[PDB]
Amino acid sequence: GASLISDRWVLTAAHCLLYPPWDKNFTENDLLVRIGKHSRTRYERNIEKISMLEKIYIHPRYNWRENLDRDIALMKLKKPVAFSDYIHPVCLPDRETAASLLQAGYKGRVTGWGNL
Amino acid sequence: AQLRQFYVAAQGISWSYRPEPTNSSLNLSVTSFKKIVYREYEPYFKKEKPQSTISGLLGPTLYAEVGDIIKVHFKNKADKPLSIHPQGIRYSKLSEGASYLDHTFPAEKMDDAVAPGREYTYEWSISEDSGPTHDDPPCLTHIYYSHENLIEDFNSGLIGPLLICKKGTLTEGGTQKTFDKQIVLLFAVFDESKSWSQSSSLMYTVNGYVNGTMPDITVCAHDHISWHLLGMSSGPELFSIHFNGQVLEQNHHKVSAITLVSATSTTANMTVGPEGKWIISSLTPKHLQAGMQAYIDIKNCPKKTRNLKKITREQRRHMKRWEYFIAAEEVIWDYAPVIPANMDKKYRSQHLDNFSNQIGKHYKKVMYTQYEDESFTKHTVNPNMKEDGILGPIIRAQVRDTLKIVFKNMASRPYSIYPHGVTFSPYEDEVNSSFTSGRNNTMIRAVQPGETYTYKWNILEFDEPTENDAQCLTRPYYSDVDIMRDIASGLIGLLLICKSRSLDRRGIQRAADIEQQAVFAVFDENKSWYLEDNINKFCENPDEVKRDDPKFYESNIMSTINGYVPESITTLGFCFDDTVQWHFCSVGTQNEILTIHFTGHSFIYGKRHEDTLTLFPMRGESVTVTMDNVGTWMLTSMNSSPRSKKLRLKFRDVKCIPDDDEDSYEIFEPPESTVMATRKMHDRLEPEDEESDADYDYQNRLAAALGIR
Amino acid sequence: IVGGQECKDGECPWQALLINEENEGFCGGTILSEFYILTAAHCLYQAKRFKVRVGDRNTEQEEGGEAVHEVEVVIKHNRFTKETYDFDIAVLRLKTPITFRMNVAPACLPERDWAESTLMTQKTGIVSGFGRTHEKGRQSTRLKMLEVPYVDRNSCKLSSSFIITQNMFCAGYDTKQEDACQGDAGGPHVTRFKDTYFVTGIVSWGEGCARKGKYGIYTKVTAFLKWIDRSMKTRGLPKAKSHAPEVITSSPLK
Repeated sequence: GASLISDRWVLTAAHCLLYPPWDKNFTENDLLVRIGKHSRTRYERNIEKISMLEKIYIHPRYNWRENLDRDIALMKLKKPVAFSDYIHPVCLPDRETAASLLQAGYKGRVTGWGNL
Repeated sequence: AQLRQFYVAAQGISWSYRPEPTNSSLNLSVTSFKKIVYREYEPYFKKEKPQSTISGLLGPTLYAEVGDIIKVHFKNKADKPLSIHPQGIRYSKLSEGASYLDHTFPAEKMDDAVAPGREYTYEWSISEDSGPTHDDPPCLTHIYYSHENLIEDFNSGLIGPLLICKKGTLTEGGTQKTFDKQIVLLFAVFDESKSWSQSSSLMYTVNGYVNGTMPDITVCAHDHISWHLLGMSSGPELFSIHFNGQVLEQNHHKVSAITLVSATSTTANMTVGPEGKWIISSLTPKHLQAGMQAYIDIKNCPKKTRNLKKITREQRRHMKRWEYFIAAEEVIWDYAPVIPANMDKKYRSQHLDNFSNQIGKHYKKVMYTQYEDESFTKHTVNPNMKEDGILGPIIRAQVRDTLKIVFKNMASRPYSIYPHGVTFSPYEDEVNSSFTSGRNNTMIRAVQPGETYTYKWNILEFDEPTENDAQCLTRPYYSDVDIMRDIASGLIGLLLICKSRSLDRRGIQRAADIEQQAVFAVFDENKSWYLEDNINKFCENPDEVKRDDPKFYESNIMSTINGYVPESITTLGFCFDDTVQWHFCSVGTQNEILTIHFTGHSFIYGKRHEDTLTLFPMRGESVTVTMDNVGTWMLTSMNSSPRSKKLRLKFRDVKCIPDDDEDSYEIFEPPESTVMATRKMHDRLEPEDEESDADYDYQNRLAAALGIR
Repeated sequence: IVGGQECKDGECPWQALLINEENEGFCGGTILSEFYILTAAHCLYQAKRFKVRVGDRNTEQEEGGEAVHEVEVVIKHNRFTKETYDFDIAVLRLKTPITFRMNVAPACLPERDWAESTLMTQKTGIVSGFGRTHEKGRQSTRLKMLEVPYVDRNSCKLSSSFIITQNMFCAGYDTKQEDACQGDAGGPHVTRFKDTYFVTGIVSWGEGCARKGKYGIYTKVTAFLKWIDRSMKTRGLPKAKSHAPEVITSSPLK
């Protein structure tokens, strides 16, 4: 899985892209990304569009040999896509809104099929 | 197995009935009699213990735990061989402290032959079956006395408290671990006229204190206290005690009143709140010719801070602009109802109007009502709500209920208002308090006729009872300016201190319904403040005064219910699926307990199914009763004649078949009928029907508790 | 202690399994006659299609020519609360009449008089159902029907956060073991009164089914007489012999 914060920088996990013991390092061509999908066998065009990555960035504190300490990657999208019903952006909170909201715990919407 | 050895020695001390440490009032002392009281001493009986100021005539407060030994040593120094009779189990007849015809060996009386000047050690202990270790308080008190002559072994001061607590959370002395205080109480009537020295001194001395000269209990805040409900009287005498403001927790149940007899083995504990000067209202109608008053002095010592949250935890608020309007009006109200049903000729054609040329028609009976706006002239309707009469209407409290009693007197005497056991604000009074400090924390309830005053305070989550008891607790309110005279003038009602079932702005009573109360207060016109509006001012027969005669006396002595002295206009004919909450009350000039027998009908209380019940004055008794019966019977009592021959009830209870609403007249619905559209029990809402609360459009914070976590 | 024992292959007809056209069930029904099948309303509303087969003791397997009771269309109910649960009773309008066989036994119609004599005597009951109310991790292939006792009404409004009315009450054990969401939704909680059998309960999910060892929710069809009477005589005589018998009715069940 992955995520999306806007329309350029795309972030994802780091345990599915870099693995020296597995001997498989991708470049900037074999890393695709699909946004907006409700199945797997079906394939349309009027509701979604296949994206393409070209930029990759590593993490400074990439000490995954201990107990996986912050394994989050970040790429960059160059295709000027739009935002409709099947493509919805999302902002991000800050600090001036949850200065004392420790007694909470709002969960998110982690969708997906049988991939894990 | 702990050794709790004590050294008690009884002696005669000329203790005055008033604590006067200054020798200025000893020449004209109004009290100077001897008292043979219990006094603790050091081992081998050397020096006398100083004793607390609260224990005027009370002996040493013995304390023990479970499975421990108590080798108490006694040394009588009075004049007659006294003894000590506890309430243990392991003690035998050889060391029991009871001198009577035991029909056994004469050597068993060695525990009673304690000559004045002879030492004797009692070898006692306690078994393991004296510890609750459950929902009861960690202590089980007991009372030890002398079995010689109860008339003398009490009025002289031969009374002492015995404590058998639980081994574990108790310290050495009777104080718990989490509680830092140990308050021992005693309320007695030392009848000096019947004792050893036969002297005419029939005076109600609570622990040897008259006119409220008992030393005041004082303790600063930010700590925990523990109570000990003790105090034996001369016999069938009771004490209607109450803890104003601060609410205790007897038997792990948040209560504020306790009135039994013969010193019932019961202790309690609580947690103090803000600083102030609370009241210990020892309002005993049958015991007031001498004097018995007390208060609470709460200071402030910053030691520990609890996690007590002010408002509810992020779900319940219901901030509404609903202030109860109360205007002390003088509307024409009489003992007989407006157009009586059973024809109350004893009051209709004698005192209701100009008949018999007695009082008249225009009266000044003040009643506490509840308006709907800022008018002070008409409530929800022009007359009353019928179902209450002169009694207070329906008032419910919740979180941020905004109990702003906009009281505006307009009669002829300054009145006020006071709910039973409610903590207010330092700015507004609404309680008979003597706390007169600075302008910031001043509280005055004196509301002159014509002036208006609003008692503003926010009832929150720290003002709700427990969880195991009923939903809304019954707490009858009354005027705090006067004590006994305002109750007779019709200035009494009832308050619903409910739990945490605040659904909306009014609080939907889940698993409940309506309310049916029952009041029986016997008062007199001479007891009320408006005695002048009877035979002297409001009078038209100056030649013949209706006084000094039994006819006019019993004409005022009447028992009222819902403002209706003869019979009420409503009946107790309920039906099925009626999860109502029956309330009972019977105030007046009495002090003992009052009962009422039910023939053919019963109730549900205490996870059982009893027939009759017994209420208590001062406080209010509440019970959730489901009225399921078919037929009609009487509900008479068994007493003498003025309270057993006319205290009946005529009603018909019928349910054909479910709630009986297919061919009769009742404010219910099973429904069980043809429902082709919308009827009863049809909760179909477009967004969401119901669940627990309505904090948001779906309630996203998940922490709905029932008090402080 | 009598645990979760399966239903017998003799006196256990009341089990009209409501499935779909594919290999996926949803709930069940109740056999009483040949023109009405009592079941929950959420069986069809906010769900999928409807396929009924009476005398079907197993879903994965088949005991021969016995499971046949197709349904054409279906309607809803007036008092059926979409969000919560109240009078959750729906009638399945079959399309083909089925005679009385061994696994298909009829039952006499209830009446309002059996409301004050059946709840005070028979303090127990059985819950027939394949196991589709709690379709989490107990999907048994065999038709299970455990025994559950009856509890006082004052302990049923607090079993679930939803306030329950008179139509539904307690019908399970105390807060000890799993005694709720037993069987398929719309499952018959028939109580053997006296020489006859009258159903008096429909198991439905309130807020779903999780850690519900407190009490159960089961309806009472004795008060539902005015609905089974308005949907049987106002529809008229069977035109094409149970078409629809008769599904051509208004949504609030007439």
